[PDB]
Amino acid sequence: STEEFGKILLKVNQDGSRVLLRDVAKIELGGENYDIIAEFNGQPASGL
Amino acid sequence: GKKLLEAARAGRDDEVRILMANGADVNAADVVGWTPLHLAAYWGHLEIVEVLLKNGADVNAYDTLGSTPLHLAAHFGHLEIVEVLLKNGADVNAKDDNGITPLHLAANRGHLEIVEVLLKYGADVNAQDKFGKTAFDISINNGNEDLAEILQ
Amino acid sequence: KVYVMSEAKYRMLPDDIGDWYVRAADGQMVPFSAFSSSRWEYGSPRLE
Repeated sequence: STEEFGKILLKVNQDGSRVLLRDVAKIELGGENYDIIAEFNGQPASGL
Repeated sequence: GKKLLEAARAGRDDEVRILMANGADVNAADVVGWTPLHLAAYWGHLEIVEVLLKNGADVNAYDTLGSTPLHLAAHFGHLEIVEVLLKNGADVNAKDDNGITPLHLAANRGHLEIVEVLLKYGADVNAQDKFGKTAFDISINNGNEDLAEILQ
Repeated sequence: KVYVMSEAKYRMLPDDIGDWYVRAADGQMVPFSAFSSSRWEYGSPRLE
């Protein structure tokens, strides 16, 4: 899950502060790639 | 006892009564120290948890890593079993060998209602595990804000 | 083949886990018990 990825611990600061992955990135499900977008009669679609 | 452990896990209510009426040890323990209560708690068998308790099952039995049935119930989100266990005197602040409490486990999986019940029976919010973490610490790290405010 | 593995008597009991040590960057030997926690749970021995 994105929640689990977001709390990935990148480092602890000298003052004991924590830097989590979500503190340097946006975490979301999203396409392996974003190059291909299809429409069926002008409406958002996928297909095979 | 072995039949009981098995019946407890399979959620076979009637079977549990039968071996009970034939007097099998309520506190029988398998190789990892799980009692029939541990088993019913883990798998979510509410009615079997109740039959076992009224037959004098140790509500505070612990396995070979110090974990009680209340740990299991809280961790796996079995709100009713949690309440039944608590109403029957389950130690709400019970720690396993890791210093982990039922509140730690409920918090960590975000079982808000369960968290509230545990607090209702006087869970120690400041209780730390072996790494010095509280339930609050856990809610923050998980970025659970709903849970986080309930813990303040 | 050459195989490395614990001798049987040190990988038989749950308590054996904390008898294994890792060496930290600063040369210190650290037992598994200092950076881990454990619990019993159920799982499948054969996923179809």
